[PDB]
Parts: sequence; C-alpha cells; structure tokens
Amino acid sequence: AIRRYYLGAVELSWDYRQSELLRELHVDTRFPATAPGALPLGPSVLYKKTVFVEFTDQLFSVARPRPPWMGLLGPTIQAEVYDTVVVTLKNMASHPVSLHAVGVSFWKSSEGAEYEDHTSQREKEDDKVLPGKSQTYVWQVLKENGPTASDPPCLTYSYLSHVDLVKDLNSGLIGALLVCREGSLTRERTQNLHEFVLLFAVFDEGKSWHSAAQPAMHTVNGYVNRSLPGLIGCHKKSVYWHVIGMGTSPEVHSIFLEGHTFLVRHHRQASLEISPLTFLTAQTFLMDLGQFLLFCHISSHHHGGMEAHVRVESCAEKHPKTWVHYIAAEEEDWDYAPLVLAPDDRSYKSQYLNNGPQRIGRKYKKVRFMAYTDETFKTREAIQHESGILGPLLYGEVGDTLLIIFKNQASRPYNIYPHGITDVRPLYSRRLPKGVKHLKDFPILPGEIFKYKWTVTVEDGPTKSDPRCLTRYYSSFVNMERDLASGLIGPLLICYKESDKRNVILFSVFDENRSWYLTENIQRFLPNPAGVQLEDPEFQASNIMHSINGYVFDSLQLSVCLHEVAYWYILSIGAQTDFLSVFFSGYTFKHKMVYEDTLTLFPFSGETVFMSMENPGLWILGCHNSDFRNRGMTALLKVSSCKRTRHYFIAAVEQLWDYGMSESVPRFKKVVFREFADGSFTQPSYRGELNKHLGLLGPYIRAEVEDNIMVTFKNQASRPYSFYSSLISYPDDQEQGAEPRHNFVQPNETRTYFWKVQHHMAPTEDEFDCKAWAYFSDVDLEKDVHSGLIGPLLICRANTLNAAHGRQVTVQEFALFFTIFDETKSWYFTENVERNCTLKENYRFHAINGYVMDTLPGLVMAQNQRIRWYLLSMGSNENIHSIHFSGHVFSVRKKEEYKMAVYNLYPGVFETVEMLPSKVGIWRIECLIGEHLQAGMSTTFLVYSKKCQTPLGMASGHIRDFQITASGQYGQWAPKLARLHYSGSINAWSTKEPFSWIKVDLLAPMIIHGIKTQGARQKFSSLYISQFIIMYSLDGKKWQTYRGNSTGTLMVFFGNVDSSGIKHNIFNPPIIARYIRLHPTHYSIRSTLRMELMGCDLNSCSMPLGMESKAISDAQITASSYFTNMFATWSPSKARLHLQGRSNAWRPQVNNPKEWLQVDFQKTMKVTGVTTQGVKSLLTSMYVKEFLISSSQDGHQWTLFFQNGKVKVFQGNQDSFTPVVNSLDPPLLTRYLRIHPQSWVHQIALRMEVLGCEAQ
Ligand SMILES: *[C@@H]1O[C@H](CO)[C@@H](O[C@@H]2O[C@H](CO)[C@@H](O[C@@H]3O[C@H](CO[C@H]4O[C@H](CO)[C@@H](O)[C@H](O)[C@@H]4O)[C@@H](O)[C@H](O[C@H]4O[C@H](CO)[C@@H](O)[C@H](O)[C@@H]4O)[C@@H]3O)[C@H](O)[C@H]2NC(C)=O)[C@H](O)[C@H]1NC(C)=O
Ligand SMILES: *[C@@H]1O[C@H](CO)[C@@H](O[C@@H]2O[C@H](CO)[C@@H](O[C@@H]3O[C@H](CO[C@H]4O[C@H](CO)[C@@H](O)[C@H](O)[C@@H]4O)[C@@H](O)[C@H](O[C@H]4O[C@H](CO)[C@@H](O)[C@H](O)[C@@H]4O)[C@@H]3O)[C@H](O)[C@H]2NC(C)=O)[C@H](O)[C@H]1NC(C)=O
Ligand SMILES: *[C@@H]1O[C@H](CO)[C@@H](O[C@@H]2O[C@H](CO)[C@@H](O[C@@H]3O[C@H](CO)[C@@H](O)[C@H](O)[C@@H]3O)[C@H](O)[C@H]2NC(C)=O)[C@H](O)[C@H]1NC(C)=O
Ligand SMILES: [Ca+2]
Ligand SMILES: [Cu+]
Ligand SMILES: [Zn+2]
Repeated sequence: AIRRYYLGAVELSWDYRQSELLRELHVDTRFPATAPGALPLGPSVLYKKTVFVEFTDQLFSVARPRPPWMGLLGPTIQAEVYDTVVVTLKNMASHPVSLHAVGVSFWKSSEGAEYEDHTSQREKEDDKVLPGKSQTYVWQVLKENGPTASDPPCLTYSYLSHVDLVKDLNSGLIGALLVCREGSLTRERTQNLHEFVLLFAVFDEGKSWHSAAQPAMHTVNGYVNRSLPGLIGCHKKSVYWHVIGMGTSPEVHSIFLEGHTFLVRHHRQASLEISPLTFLTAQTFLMDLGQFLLFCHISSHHHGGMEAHVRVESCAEKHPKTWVHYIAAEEEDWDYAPLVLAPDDRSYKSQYLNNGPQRIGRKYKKVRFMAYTDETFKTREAIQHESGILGPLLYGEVGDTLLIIFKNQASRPYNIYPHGITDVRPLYSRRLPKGVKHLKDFPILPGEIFKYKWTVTVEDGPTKSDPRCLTRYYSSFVNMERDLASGLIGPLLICYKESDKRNVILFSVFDENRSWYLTENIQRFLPNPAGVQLEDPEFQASNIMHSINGYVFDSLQLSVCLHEVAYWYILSIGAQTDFLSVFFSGYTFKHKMVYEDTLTLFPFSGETVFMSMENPGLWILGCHNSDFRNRGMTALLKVSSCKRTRHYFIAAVEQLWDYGMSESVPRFKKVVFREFADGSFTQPSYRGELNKHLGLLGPYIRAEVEDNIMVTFKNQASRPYSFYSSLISYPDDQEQGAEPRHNFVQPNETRTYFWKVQHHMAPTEDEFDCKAWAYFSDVDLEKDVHSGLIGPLLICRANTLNAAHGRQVTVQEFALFFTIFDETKSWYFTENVERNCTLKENYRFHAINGYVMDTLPGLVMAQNQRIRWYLLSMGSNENIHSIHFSGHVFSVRKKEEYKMAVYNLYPGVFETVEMLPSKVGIWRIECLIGEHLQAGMSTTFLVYSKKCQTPLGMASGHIRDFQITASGQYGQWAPKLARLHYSGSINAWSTKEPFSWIKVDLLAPMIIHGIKTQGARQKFSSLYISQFIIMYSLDGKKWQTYRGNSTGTLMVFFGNVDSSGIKHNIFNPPIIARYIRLHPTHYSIRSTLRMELMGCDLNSCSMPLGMESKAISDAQITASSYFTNMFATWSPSKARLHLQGRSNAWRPQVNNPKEWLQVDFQKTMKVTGVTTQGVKSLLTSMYVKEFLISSSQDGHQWTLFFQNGKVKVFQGNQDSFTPVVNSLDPPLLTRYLRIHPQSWVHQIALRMEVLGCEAQ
C-alpha cells in the first residue's frame, strides 16, 4: 500500500490535432522539408507545451507508454484508502513546477504550494521545484479522504503544477487522481468499464508559460475537432468516465453524447454541466453499435473544439399507453408583450418592444408547433395561456409510445425530433426514406406528413434518486440554430409508472436576427425596408428577445392558488450560451430532494423542481443574471388563496473598506448589514473571535425550525435598501388581489420582519445540523450587493442550536462568500472620486468575504473537531468560483452524502459542507480558477492542536525581561517581575494608577490558549487583580479587545482572589498575536500581578517529544560512551528531563568535547527546540555549559546546525537543577538528533527533553 510514481515535467511540441507528437519516448525525427517549429507555422502550427509524463524508474531513463486517448493528460495516479502515494517529480522544463494533489492528505512538506504559511524552508522545497532537482512528495489518503457509501467505487480528483496556475494549467500540467475505497483490486468484468479520463480543458496558449494574444483551444484531453483517438467501448456493456474540467477563466461547458444519457451521482443527466475544476464520475451504457459525437453544445461555435468521437464495438465474451398527437409546424404572428404593462421606462423596456426607424419591436412573425385533433389538421386542439409559444406538452411514461403524426405548414422545410428518447424510428418501417443517416436531420416538405414512433424506454427515465418526471424538449433539427430561433420548440416530460402535470417554464433567448423570417418581418414591420443596417448592433440586438415562454418584460403572469402543491418543468433552450441562475421570489423549491433557493441551468438543459405555494403575494420568477432580466426575462407569480422567537436587530450602515492593504491603498465606500444590541440602534454589538471572518458579510442570523424569526431592520445609508431573504413568509393578509410585498426601507425608516420557520426552510434529515441561506438588499439586486449588503441566515435543525449562545457550539462554523466586487457598479462609485487621476480592473476585487490576497482574518479551528462551511457566491456570470481547501476534503450532503475536494460554486447557490481538519498548520483556501486566484481570491486558515498548551517562558525566564512593558510602576515593583512564582520582597508588577496595563511582546506571532495569574503580598495585605480584560495585537498598534467567545462587548475575565492562587483563564477562540496586553479593571488595594502565558507556536510544535514521559523507550537513546561503576549506571536511557533517583542522567565514561548523546526518533520529526538540564549527585553538581547539535536522516551521515554563518553554539545550563529551553529557529527535521557538549562544570551530565512534533 505504498504506490510509487515517477512523474517528470517534460516539454514538447503540440499542435492539438496531430496525435503521436507524443512519441516523446522515441526521437521521431522528421526529415523532408518539415512543416513545424516549436513556436508557430501555418500548415498545422506547433505549440510549446509542458505536460506530466511517467517513467519506469527512480532514474528517469525510460518513459512509460502513454495511451492514444490520454493526450496531454498526466499519468493517472490511483490509491485506495490507507495506502500511501510517494511521487517523485523531476523537473525537466524551462520553468519550475510543483505537484499539488487534490483530495488526498499531505504534510506541508508535500503540499506543492507556496504562500504565507509560516513554514520552514525545508517544508518549502515542495512548493517549487526548479529545473533539474527533484522532490519526492508523499500523499496520505486517510479514511476521511476516501469515498462514502453512495460515492463511485473511485473518486475523480486531479493534481497539477501549482506554481502559476494560469501558466501551469494553460500549458498542460494536470493529471488525474483516483482515490478509491479499499478494493482497487476486484476483478471488474474488464469488458465493460474500459474507463477513460476525460479532461475537458480550455488552453489559453496566449498565456501559458511559453508565449509572449495567440489562441485558446477548447480541447478534450488536448485534442481539438473530433481528433481524439482511442475512445472505444464494448457494446451491450457500460463505460465509465472520470471527468475533469479545466480552464483558467470562467466559461462553462455543456457536454453531450449523441445517442446517450449520463448517470452521475445517481441521476439520468443529458449533458454534463462542467466548468473549470468540476469533477465527476459519470457512467454510460452502450446499446447501439456505432460512432457517436461527444461534444460541447454551447451556441458559440468557438465552443466547438470540445468534440471527440466515441466508437462502440462488439467485443468477445398499468399497461403502457400509446399517446397520439397531431402536430403542425405552422406560421403565426407572435407577440412578445401582449399585456399592457409599459410605463416603467428608464429601464430598457422600450428598446426591445418599440416600432419605428429600425425596430420591428415586439410583433415578430414566427413558426410554432401547434397541436391539432386529427389527421385532417383543419381544427386545433386545446391551446392554453401561460405556455405561450411553446408547442404542445408531450407526456410519456417509461414503456409508453408516442405517435407523433407530423404535418408541416410553413415557408421552409421543418421537422420534429425529441432530445430525450433514444428509440425514435419512423412508424411502420424501421428504415429511413432516402440517403438519410438519421431521422433527426431529415426534413419534411410542402405539407407532407411524416408519422414517427417515439418509444420511451427505461434508460430514458428517472432513477429512483430523481423526480417522478424529468424535463426534456423537442424541436425541428433541419437547422437546430435558426429553427429553434424561428420558434420551433416545445416541452417533453418523461416519467414513471404507478393540475395533473402542471407548469412548463421555458427560458429562451430568441435571436430574431437568425429566424428564417427576419426578412419577412422587416418588410412588414419597418418604416422603410430601405434602412437595412442588419449589423447596426442596436438593431441586431433589438431582436434578441430575452423570453420566458414566449413573453418578455413581465408579460407571462401565471396564477397559482395558495398551498397549491405544484411541479415546475424548467428549460433553457435558446441562443443563450451562459448558464441561467433562476429564482422565484419569496419561494423555496425542492431540487435534488433538498430545498434550495436558486436553480442554475446550463444551455439546452432542463430540470424539475417542486414547491408548495405557501407565500401569498405577487412574486417574480426570473433570472438573477445581472443583465438578462434587465433585457426582458422576467415573469410574475400572483398566488392568492382561492419554541422561541429569535429577534435580531440589524441595520444597513455605510463604511470605508480597503479590501486589504497588506503586501500591495484606496478605500471605498460600501454599505453593509451589522447587528446592533438595542432597538435603540445605538449599541452596535462589535464582533471578533467568533465572527472576525464575517468581513463585508452580515451577521449570522440563526433559527431552529418552528421557532420564529424577527428582524428589525433600520436603514442608515444614503439610498433606500431592503432586507429580503426568500425565507421571509408573509401571511394571507390583504385580500383584494395579489400584492408585491412592499419591502423597501426608506433611509432612517425602520421596518420589521416576522415569520415562522417551516420544515421546508430547514435541513432534510439527510442534510447537516444547520442549513445556510442568504439575504441581501433587493431594491437593485445587482447594484447594492456590489455595494455590500449580504449575509448568512442559518436555519438549524431541531434541538441543535441552543445554550445562551444561540449557536451550535458543538461544531465550529464559518461562512465564506466568494465574489468579485465591481466597485463601478456600487452606488458609492462616484463618491470614489477621492482618488487621483481608463480601465476598471483595479475597481474590481476577487474577494472572499471582502478580503483579497490572503487578507481575511478570523479562521482558527481546533485539531479534531467538525467544521461546517457555508459557501456562497453571488453576481455576474463570471462568478463560477471553484473553492478548494488545500490539504483537506469535505463532505456535501443532499439526500445522500458524497465526499469532495473542490466545490463548484454557482452564483445564487449557498451550499453547506462539513470537514474535519486532519493536519495541524496554516492552510490555504483558493479558487482554482487560475485567473481568480492570482487576482487575490485566496485566504488561509489555522488548525491548532488543543493539546499544544505550554508555558511561553514567562516564569522560566525564557521571556527576557525587556519584552515586558506597562504604564506606571508604583516604584521598584517593575513589570520585569510579573513572572509567575517569583519570590521575595517586591516580587510582582504593581501600579497605583487606576487605568493601567502590562504588555508582553512574544517577539513573533504566536498561539495563546490561556493566562495564569497571581499577585503578591506586601507584609499583611493581599494585592491582586480581581478582574481584567485582554487586548492583543499583531503589528503593535492594531490592538483589538479579546471579545472571546462572543459573550458581549468584550470578555471580562475574573482575576484572582488573593496573593497565592493562580487563576487560569483560557482563550477559547485562542488568541493569535504577538503582543498581548492585560488591562486591570478591578484590583485589591493595587493592581498587582505575577502571570504566566500558556500558548504555542503557530504550527503547534512546542510540546515535548516524550523524554520525561517515557514515550521514548530507552533503546532510542544512545551515546558514544557512558560512565558506569559498581554503584552507578549513568546510561543514556536516563538522560530524561527531571528523572530522579540514583544515577539519574547521562555521563560519558570520560569528559571530553568529542562525546555525544543521541536520540533516534525512528520517524522524521520536526525538532523546534531542546530543553536541557544538569544534575546534582554525590552532593556535587555537574552540567553542560555550552553545546552544539548535529542532525541526520540515516544515522551514518551528519550535519551541524549552522546559524547566521558559523556553526551555532548553544548556551544552556548554568546550574544542575534549572531546565533551559533553546529553540532551533531554522527548525530541524530529520529522525536523528545528537547533543555535543563542549564546555561543562565539574562533569558532563545531561538531562533533556526535545521540543517539536511529527513530520514527513
Ligand atoms: C478546428 O475547428 C475549425 C475547423 O473546422 C477551425 O476554425 C477556423 O479555422 C480557420 C482557419 O482554418 C480560422 O480562420 C482564420 O483565423 C485567423 C486567426 O484569427 C483567429 O484568432 C482570433 C483570436 O482572438 C479570433 O478572435 C479570430 O476571430 C480568429 O478566429 C484569422 O487571421 C483569419 O482572418 C481572415 O480575415 C481577416 C480579416 O480581413 C484577414 O485579414 C485574414 O487574412 C483572414 O483572411 C481567419 O479568420 C477561423 O478563425 C477558425 N474559427 C474559429 C472559431 O477559431 C479551427 O482552426 C480548427 N483547428 C484548431 C482550432 O486548431
Ligand atoms: C466557547 O467556549 C467553550 C468552552 O469555554 C467552548 O466549548 C467547547 O470547546 C471544545 C471545542 O472548541 C469542546 O470540548 C470538548 O470537545 C472534544 C471533542 O472530542 C469529541 O468530538 C467528536 C466529534 O466528532 C465526538 O464525537 C467525540 O466524542 C470526541 O471525543 C471532547 O473532548 C468533548 O466532547 C464530548 O465529551 C463528552 C463525551 O463524554 C460528551 O458528553 C460531550 O457532549 C462531547 O460529545 C468536549 O466537549 C466542546 O465541544 C465545546 N462545547 C462544550 C464543552 O459545550 C466553545 O466551543 C466556545 N465557543 C465557540 C468556540 O464558539
Ligand atoms: C433620523 O431622522 C431624525 C431627523 O429627522 C434623526 O433622529 C431623530 O431625531 C429626532 C429629533 O427630534 C427624534 O424625534 C423623532 O423623529 C422621528 C423621525 O425619525 C419621528 O418618527 C418621531 O415621532 C420623533 O419625532 C428621534 O428620536 C430621532 N430618531 C430616532 C429613531 O430616535 C436622525 O438624524 C436620522 N437618522 C437616524 C439614523 O435615525
Ligand atoms: Ca509546502
Ligand atoms: Cu473564482
Ligand atoms: Zn465548451
């Protein structure tokens, strides 16, 4: 279970289409006149690429054979749970490369990423491997790394070079990582399976390492235009697909397979919705021999390199209805806005819907699908308002047959064919009319009729885990683009067996600049068909109707009844190209057996959602996408009939905001939600520790289910703003009609919201203890989120949220809002003249919670301790962020529980995930969209061990006098005395000033878990601090009050009751600081203090390695000699800090500076110091005055711990009883440590502990 891999970063030439340039393996030396050149050319081009390649051995002589199909893709690495991977990378390239694995565990020596991690330079070799050199890596695959019960037998992850994502990805450094549960060795029937990693990578050769612009290749495994070789699957079997998206900007890919459906998680999906670091395991099953096009389907034919062939080949060894429809393609005049709702117009509405100089406006002639009653087509079946434009609803359960008698009646040859059903032959015959490869592209003529037999089979239908019905569609296919654009579209449900089937919602941009009838419309509808323009980009874009069903800017109003439990069948077929993030106001539909709140839809995609109309009111169905919705895509919902109360006091207030100064400061006016204490919005409930991380985000508003939520919201701020969530449930008040729920807080006004929390606002029994929902202003959805109004609304479950904290407390919880603020769109944008004197790209910030560039504070988490992450993205389509917890994996839950390593955040979606932190240290949260990352979208978190409490040296004098500092001194009662247990005379700090403080500079950032506190006696009175508060700072003039564990304005700590006693307050969101400062607030007679500071370094390596705690068996301790006589035995074994009794320490058989004491940790350890002691014996005292230190990995090679030049000589031990620490400040690794005493007193005699932690 130690899997060894020998990757190397190799450069090669690549033209993308020519397979077998990968004969690197073999000097394929071309002779004639040659048409290449590792730069460009023309007759085929040839690009500089650096990819991952495998090797036979640890000496990189012979490269592996790589398959036809892998292309650029690195070697796939596989591991079961509990194995260990040990990769050796050898860089053989122009540029440097790292190896950063996703979805396994590693040790920071192995993380292959570099950032401000407080990491020894040895643990930073991994971070960048230079040309030549090597680096072994080692990955862990722990139990929390592996798949769940519901997961595939083997999770699809990846690994890449992580030195310059934009460069590294765009140049070919990306391979597959397969983390399977234990049983990567079961005899799969290796006729099916086959299994093919499917990199869906866009490469921007105009910004790979090699480049300067140039072009950007949408590829599959690095091949363009159907050229990928080798994708063969066996016939009546099934093939798995480990799918990895890649790209260094946004962009999504809607991936299809001509005759086929994908099964993922456990759902029948038609396309694969993928986008930068999306990871899937899809499986498909092959019933039809032949060759089928795998391809991305985005209208933008540029999206049109993602096209590869799959060949499938023989290998070796009650009663179902028949539904009948008479349907006609036939032309009509179509009105996009037949409902008098004009007035609203300082907003676009005019442009798309007016007549004159060069606008058709709103009445375009189109062709539709129209249902008739019989073969005569002289009479129409029942139309129905609300589904306008879209053809007749075509239902069909698994097993049924649909007879689509089709008659044309138009002015071009059309056609009708369903995407969804595999088995669609002609009726009666099984053979096609002419040289017709496929019924799909075969047209229907004059007014001919064709008779089709669509048969719905099982493999078309749902899958237990998805809904009773699933949403498809039909359309003419003689010319998909312009036919659909002319309006040939209609809905097709496909369902399961044992006010009926209800609303169909079609999100459709009809580009009337492509509709066959563009010309016909121009003649009839223009002032002078003379004014041609056609590419006058206003006229052109004036016929790009952003439609819902067939209506726009709110003409589709649709009535439901209060508590009508209604299904919604939802499609995105149009020009479109980008995903849609669809929402209903005030409402919450059920998606994957989970209540969500926005529903993201890729092009040519359809989903079923299901909701109960519990919110009386007028609502808008719509788009959430910024600048659609503006362009018409709206629609209306008109409903109408036919234990605690957790009160939060919240206001929208303005501030300045730099999203982070540090490292490189313009400041920006924003407006944000903050919590206040009183109705009298005057006590602003300042936050810290538990909420420092909130950033630009509103406060956590938390309810359980069935209690009530009450937000009093007061608008400060210049503009009017709103508190909306979509959990906000208005009651069946105000009759007379449906009413748009007011909302809208005018400045200074103070509106109040109250609503009970329904089981449907809360976790399914299969979700986590606590669900997250967003809330924001909605007076201008787009403009005033960018301004800054946004927050998390946790809805906890059952009896989970409790205490007097109103919070889980069982689990550490954080909220992360990823988005790219455009201060050009933020209201206060003109007030941000204040700069000095033409592109905006410095007015945009890629900011987690409003901090950019590892600047977001507040992320500290205990060692082993569940952590729940609410992840939100918002905004423009660009915001498809791909969030990674480096070195960690988490679990997402929707009806079942799946392990993941990168969550693919789509705007408007608010997922909740839980992880446990394996490894202590400082770790990174990225967005692996490389552009986003390098624009700052990153931060870090700290996981600490709760078991690394140690005295920071305050009593022990390790803290030198000069670091203690106060403010007044009484006299001779100096702060250099504040040292716990100090004795005599004057023996503490003391000040007669009321307002005072004492301050300790630890000299570097540290983790503090507590403070032990005394105070002395002066003759017969007792002096002590009975009540203090703690301030801390990171730089030294950035103090913040330790509002520890929220509690109130601040944490007031209880000091002492007397001289003697120690009071051991603890910091339970521990303090990360280097200056801590204690402010006496109540003292007896005099503020007076001896104190000790409990704490730890940042990486939690301060605890002993088990010398005193016999955890280092006497066999691991060994020395060069050891004096023994008859009554003595000063054997190494005994050289343990504080050991007592006879012969209690190590003594070399003779004293000389060549002797040494040695410790074999067995494993590699991170030694960060050495405490060291001497001994009293035979009432004659011996100890080691000076020493130096050697270290080793093998036990036969050695290096002395140099420092600042010339071999460190450590102080250590002036007496035979006092232990003395000696931190190693370029901290040692190695498994071997030797102590070399140089100068002593009477006799060399050593007792010690070693300080550090485990490594490797
Ligand atoms: C995979 O798919 C198809 C094959 O089915 C090919 O797609 C087209 O290939 C042709 C060449 O065979 C391209 O035509 C020429 O492209 C030149 C490069 O400019 C491109 O790059 C920029 C980068 O931003 C694009 O924005 C731009 O639109 C171009 O696509 C042009 O210089 C050529 O311009 C012509 O018109 C100008 C204007 O007067 C003249 O000055 C020129 O001399 C020339 O006559 C020309 O357009 C075509 O662009 C490709 N289409 C697309 C969508 O890229 C792929 O090449 C094929 N193979 C791959 C991808 O490797
Ligand atoms: C405000 O300050 C308080 C204290 O001042 C903090 O409260 C406790 O803080 C820590 C974590 O920050 C917790 O203390 C202990 O947690 C340990 C976790 O180990 C258990 O965790 C797993 C979860 O996977 C359990 O399944 C398993 O039992 C592990 O042992 C344990 O040492 C203790 O947990 C268990 O102890 C007994 C078992 O005999 C049970 O009865 C307990 O209910 C619990 O299951 C121990 O609890 C603790 O979780 C915090 N809460 C407490 C003590 O109520 C706050 O966290 C802090 N507020 C913040 C940070 O917001
Ligand atoms: C809000 O508006 C007022 C100024 O118009 C300022 O606070 C308010 O100051 C007035 C001064 O007398 C106080 O009287 C009250 O005014 C409110 C209008 O907000 C009115 O409804 C009451 O009946 C009463 O006459 C008032 O106490 C005080 N407002 C509050 C809420 O205490 C202030 O400049 C403005 N800004 C904010 C943030 O309140
Ligand atoms: Ca590292
Ligand atoms: Cu991102
Ligand atoms: Zn694409």
